[PDB]
Amino acid sequence: GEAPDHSYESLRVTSAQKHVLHVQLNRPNKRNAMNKVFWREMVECFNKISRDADCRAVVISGAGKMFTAGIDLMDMASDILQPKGDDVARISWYLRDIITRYQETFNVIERCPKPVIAAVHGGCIGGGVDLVTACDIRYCAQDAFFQVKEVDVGLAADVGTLQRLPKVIGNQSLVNELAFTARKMMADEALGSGLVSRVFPDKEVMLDAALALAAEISSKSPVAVQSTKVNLLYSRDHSVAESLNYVASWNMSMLQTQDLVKSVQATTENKELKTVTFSKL
Amino acid sequence: GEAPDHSYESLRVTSAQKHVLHVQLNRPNKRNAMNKVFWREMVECFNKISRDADCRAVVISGAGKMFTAGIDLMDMASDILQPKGDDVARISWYLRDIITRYQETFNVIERCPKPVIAAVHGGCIGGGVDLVTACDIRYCAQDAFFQVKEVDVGLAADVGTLQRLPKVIGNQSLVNELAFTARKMMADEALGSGLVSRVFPDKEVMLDAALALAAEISSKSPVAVQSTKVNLLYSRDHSVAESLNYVASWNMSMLQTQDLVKSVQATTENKELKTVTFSKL
Amino acid sequence: GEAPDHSYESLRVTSAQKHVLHVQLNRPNKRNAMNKVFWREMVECFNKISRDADCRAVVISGAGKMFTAGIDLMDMASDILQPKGDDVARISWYLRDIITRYQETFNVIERCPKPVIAAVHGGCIGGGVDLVTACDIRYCAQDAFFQVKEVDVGLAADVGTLQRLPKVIGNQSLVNELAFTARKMMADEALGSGLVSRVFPDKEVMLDAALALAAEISSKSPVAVQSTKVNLLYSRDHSVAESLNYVASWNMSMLQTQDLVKSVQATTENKELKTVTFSKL
Amino acid sequence: GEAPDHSYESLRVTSAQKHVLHVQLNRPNKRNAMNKVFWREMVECFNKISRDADCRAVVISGAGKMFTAGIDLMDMASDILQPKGDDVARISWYLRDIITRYQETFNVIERCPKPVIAAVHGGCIGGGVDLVTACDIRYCAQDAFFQVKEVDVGLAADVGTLQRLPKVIGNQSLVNELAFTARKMMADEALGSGLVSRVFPDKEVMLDAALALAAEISSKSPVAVQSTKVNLLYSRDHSVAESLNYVASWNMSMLQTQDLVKSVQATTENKELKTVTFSKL
Amino acid sequence: GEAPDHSYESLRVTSAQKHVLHVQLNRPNKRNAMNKVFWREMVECFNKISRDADCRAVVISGAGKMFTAGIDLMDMASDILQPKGDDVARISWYLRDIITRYQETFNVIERCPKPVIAAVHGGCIGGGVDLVTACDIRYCAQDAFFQVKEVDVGLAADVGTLQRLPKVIGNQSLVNELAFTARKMMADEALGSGLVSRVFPDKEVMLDAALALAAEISSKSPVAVQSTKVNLLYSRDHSVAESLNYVASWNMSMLQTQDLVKSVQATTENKELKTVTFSKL
Amino acid sequence: GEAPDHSYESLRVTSAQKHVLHVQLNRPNKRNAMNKVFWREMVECFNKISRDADCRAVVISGAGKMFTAGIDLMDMASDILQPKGDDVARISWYLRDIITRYQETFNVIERCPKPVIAAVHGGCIGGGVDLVTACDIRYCAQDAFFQVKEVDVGLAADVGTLQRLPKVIGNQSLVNELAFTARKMMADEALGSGLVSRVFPDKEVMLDAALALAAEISSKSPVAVQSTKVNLLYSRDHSVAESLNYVASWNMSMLQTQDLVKSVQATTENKELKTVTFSKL
Repeated sequence: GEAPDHSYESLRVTSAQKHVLHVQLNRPNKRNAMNKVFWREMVECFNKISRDADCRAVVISGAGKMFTAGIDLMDMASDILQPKGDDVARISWYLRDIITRYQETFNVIERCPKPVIAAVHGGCIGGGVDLVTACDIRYCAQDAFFQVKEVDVGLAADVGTLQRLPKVIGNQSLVNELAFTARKMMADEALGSGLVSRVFPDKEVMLDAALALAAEISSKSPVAVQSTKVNLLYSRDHSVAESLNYVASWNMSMLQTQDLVKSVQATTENKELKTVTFSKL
Repeated sequence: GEAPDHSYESLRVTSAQKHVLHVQLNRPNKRNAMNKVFWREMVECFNKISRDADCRAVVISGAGKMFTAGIDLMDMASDILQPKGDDVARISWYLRDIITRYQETFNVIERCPKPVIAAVHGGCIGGGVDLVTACDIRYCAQDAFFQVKEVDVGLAADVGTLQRLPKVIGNQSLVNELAFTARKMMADEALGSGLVSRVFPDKEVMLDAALALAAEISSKSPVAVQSTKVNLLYSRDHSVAESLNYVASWNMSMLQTQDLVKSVQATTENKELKTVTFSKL
Repeated sequence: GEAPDHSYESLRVTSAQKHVLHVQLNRPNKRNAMNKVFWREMVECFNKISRDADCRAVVISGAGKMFTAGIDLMDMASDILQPKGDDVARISWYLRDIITRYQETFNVIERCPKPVIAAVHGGCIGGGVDLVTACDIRYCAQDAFFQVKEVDVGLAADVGTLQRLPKVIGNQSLVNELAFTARKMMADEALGSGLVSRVFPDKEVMLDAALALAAEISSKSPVAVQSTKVNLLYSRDHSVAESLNYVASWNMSMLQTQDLVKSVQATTENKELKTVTFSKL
Repeated sequence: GEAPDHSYESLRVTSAQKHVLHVQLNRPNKRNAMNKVFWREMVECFNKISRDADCRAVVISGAGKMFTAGIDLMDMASDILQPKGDDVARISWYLRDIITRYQETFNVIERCPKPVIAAVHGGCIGGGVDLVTACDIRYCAQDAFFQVKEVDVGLAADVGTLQRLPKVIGNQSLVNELAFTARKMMADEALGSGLVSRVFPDKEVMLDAALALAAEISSKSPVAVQSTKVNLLYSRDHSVAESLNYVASWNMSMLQTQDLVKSVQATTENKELKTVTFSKL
Repeated sequence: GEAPDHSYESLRVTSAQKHVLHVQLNRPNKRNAMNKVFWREMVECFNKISRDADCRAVVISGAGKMFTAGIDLMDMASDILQPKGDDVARISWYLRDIITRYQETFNVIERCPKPVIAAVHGGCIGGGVDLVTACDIRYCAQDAFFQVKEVDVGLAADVGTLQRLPKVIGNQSLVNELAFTARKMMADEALGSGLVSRVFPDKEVMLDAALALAAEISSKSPVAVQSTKVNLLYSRDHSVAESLNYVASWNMSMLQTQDLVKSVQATTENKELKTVTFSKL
Repeated sequence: GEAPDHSYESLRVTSAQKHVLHVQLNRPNKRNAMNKVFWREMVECFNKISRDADCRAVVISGAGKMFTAGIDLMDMASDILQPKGDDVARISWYLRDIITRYQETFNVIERCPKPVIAAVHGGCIGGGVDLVTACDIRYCAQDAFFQVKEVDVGLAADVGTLQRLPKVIGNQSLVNELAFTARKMMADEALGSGLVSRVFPDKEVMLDAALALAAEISSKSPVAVQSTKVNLLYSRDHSVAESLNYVASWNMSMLQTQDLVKSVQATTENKELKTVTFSKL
């Protein structure tokens, strides 16, 4: 059961439960290696998701043994090792265009108003860290591990690892230790450092709980949920004083909604918020 | 024993020990619900505290079973559900004024140079999170729990939760999980995430230790303590390079104090810093 | 075995293993007290380290019983208690110059492209916190403890503690508790708060593992390692959107390196990255 | 004819024409010297103006020969030359409070959503520059001149001159020349540098044209006019990319207004915008 | 003679001289009114221009009597007056999407590395100001005038006028006067305020000189010209210290170009820079 | 008559009048070409000037026919055309170090608390623009002209032209026109654009008036003058709200000066400020 608007050869988007989309990497044979097709499809996929009014939560998982094997070196070797340009200056313009495009692949996850939940089972190596670091909520199984493979490949992480990983956990000493040595951080250590919110025995239990969390989010008011993410992202990049100003300007319109009337009515009564239906956003 | 300058019908400010003010929410019957009277009194109270030279530490606790029950829906329903304005644009201006005024209620806690210690016993629901997130140091009892009820009510947190909660803990995955689902985070989970500094068996033990901590702060130099908070708050909203510049400009005057002479003299000797008296600030 | 270019009376820089420099505080009799000589030598030392192409990692440890005893009050009393200037305005200019120079002592550690690893054994009091908070990776022994002694001395931390300590750990409640009360935070509590990455039984085991970590960093590509720190530091002071732009402009030149060809060649094969040699940076 | 809500002994607020308030400094004998009474009344006056729905434009002029004679040295000598505080640190806190309060006197002019028009006749010395630099539109007569007298008094401008004057004109070379030498800049030179928008033969012609400009502003949509100032002020303090984001969030509510329907209807027809009436804001 | 890749029904892009593109609004009958087709075509057109290696300069002019008549009210009335959404919150999301898309129309002009020259003849009303304010260099004829019609329509400028107009001229008093009153600013006044660089007797002379300026830009090194615009735009939105850091990171790659060798060789000799050919960028 | 502490082979610093230093480029034969010796001497010179208590104003002029001929291509060709490094990544690090050092040459002019006055006679080509754009006040003769030669050389201005020139004049259209075409802007056009403050018939009259302006600045309070520049520079890089906070923290110490007592005493009386002597700063 597809979207069915979402048809991709490297992703499988299946609508699960209600108002919940399950975006699943669909390259088990290559361990979900991020080839050239993957980068463009993610931008196309999460642009449709943002325009989708029915969708209220997004769950990102992986097929096969592991979540992802990182960047596909074979395809991306040609772009870096054989660039286009007569001299260095022309090559730098060519490379900066490629880097910017690949950064857009993970920006759309952050710019998507719907919450994104990452279900990581098995290894999450290299560029896969950027995939989960852009997600709002991160879950992992017992066998999962996170590795910043970029230094081993020979380049600094330029797709989002060095820009979001220090901003999603507080143990900055660990962040430097991981980035500089490219060592594997197991699930138990990940939970202690706050990279993930919960740890589950295996993929099946993790996936069920991740979808259950998405269903709970979809039950809430879509306006309140979407506005919460926008202000949470804005507050990260700005000071407290500016963020307080921005949320005042943002909420002066979002407060005039029928969701507020119904949610308060349900809250004052004993009815659960799952019963009350909200309009499409 | 009041201030006695602090006389309010929703707050009870009692001077405890020396140079320590115990601001206590005083609506046990309504579970310290934040009605219209509460918002204006907090601004009035913490403005006097800042002007108070004798006060050096502030402890915020609650009366009754729980710390607070969040925003009072009955009083605040009229402002949101029945706004003033001919059309949407006029309503937006009216709502933005209300939001800005309510944000000022918690800003004065942060702008107060004296350190603020939060003693949370029982539930801390909804807007009460903003009350403690603006405090410098957060304590809790074993039965305490923190809940961001705003999404359940039907609106994004626009009084300070989404602006300070991600900036007081590093586990950003938990922050998104709490905000989006509005679930209750118990005391044990709160300590692990760093929202609180200590957990105590009950309110009585927590309150005694909170006042003991405030007494220790009051023993230190008021200039050094007040300057520390100003630079700590400034460093949060600015880069390292700018903050280092600001503290150099800030300390070039605060270093010329008699406290430095006496504190060093006490430190060089065996006398405790509690013995040496400092001038009013 | 000195650098031998690094000859100082308060520091001992010994080249250990390969591409690893072991900068060691060398005043055991005074417990590594930071006198006037220490401040200027650190600036001189880490300026040479940055220009040193062979060096790829830096380890900061201490001699004697403890890592450091903080600022030397006897020498620094004259500067603060007996300043130069006819009136307050002239004194403020004189004091601001002193504060700015002492801040430069710890800035060069952060500005040094080579990673810096701190090995803390015994006490780390007062200004020593700024020494380790500027380091990328912090290790400690079982007996180590970190104390912000500045408030006890009678002044706010103006050399980097209040500016970097909140930005290296997420438990902001603890940061305020430490700064305001100047209490000692033992090694076990430090590990829980994320100030340190690992805790070792004693100095000997901690030092061996710290040098082992530095050797692992030196094995990686110097271009990738140095670029990683620059982007990690930049991402801390800037938003995600700006940092993504900066790394794109930074990596468009650093991608055109022979390290990328060799590291990928080793990664595609079974050869360890320690075998492949990289050019001096 | 007063407001009549605006009753002050140093200001005279007269309602002129319709939706236009004429705030007039009213100390001709002392040449509109800014005594202690003036500073507090301005904050009170422009807080009421912001809450005033009928007012749509504000014109600031002066009585007597000149617009203003700057700060009243006699009253303000006691605050600076005889401060309160045992030592320098206590005095610095006392002085910073005074400086911050006096800055609030001119901030409320900028924070007032209604446009403010400055009509300057005669001298505008010292702190009077901050009064006009906070205004949106500045007019002057032929005999008017602007002088930054702060350096002659012996202090740097700390009430807004050094913070807004470089941001209202582009000739930064002139700004440094004026600030450093405290020379008088006549009206003709002021027009060339862009400090004022127009120059008029005398006060009577300038005042009539200033009120005519305010009447034209009041004819426009109050929502559009008020929103324009908010975005213009925000765009000054922020980058283009952030400002474009903010105006999108601001206008998503202000676009849903009856003013847009009527203004477009008038624009499509031949009716002047002065005929169509708009609701109070 | 088209691009010929640029085929649009509202724009006419003709390749003039060498490495110069002449983008021309092509709706003379409707006075170049910006209908729905115009907004999407501009994004498509300037995306191709950026990817175009041969193009080195861009000239924007208009067909018919006037440069542009602003926004087409008839087409854009449906979007604003008849939005999509059950209540205000849904409408606000719908409107914010529309505003953001229309802002992207003018962002691509700024994000285009090639310099953009605006040739304005006849009126430039309303949204046309955003078109020229995003251009690097602005020219105008004797009969040209610039008007911010947004307030007359009934909304604040949300497409770029209020965000770039204060940042392209220094006379902030005039900017407020223009925005608040929506008056027409003739060419002579525009030159005095610095909105335009030159004024020409008519469109024919202005167009010839604008293309001559573009030819001179195309003669220079494309790497140096493109890099200059990137740093000029970055310096506008950032402080001096950050911009100096960014240009150092930007130029460390762009300095390694064959253009530097040839341009210096030509400069050392008497050969004009027009003779030396540079590689495509 | 030298400093005599300032002894350089590319600069001639002569003490003129009282508290005024006349820094003069001293390479007339090479038209004040900026060779490798020049860059390091400027950093050394303006570091001593900042530490110099007697100096209160600085005047920068040039010897020979013209102010300066820009960067010396012969010496700087080796650094750019023949860099050090095995591959591009090593070269980029080498080039970035060179660019950063050369930027420091002009930063010290801005960081010097004493005001700097530029006296430009004859041509001011290329890097000489950065020399004068870092100065507070710019004067020029009738024959002077300013040219941004960097694009003609083949590189973007990376020493300060693109970072400070847009921030010292408001005519941004002219800035893009100058940078992109590298044309010469004569003195009359420079005055109209606000790059210079005054235009004089020749060097002799310009130099006398520049020294007369410096003498007038030296007559004022050194604390007030130095503080004015610090806040003027800070206000440029920061918003109004932050700058108002910074000046409040800066002036809370600088207000407690004997200069304020004497300057007010002179101002209240008829004595000129030139008579009253102020202490060294």
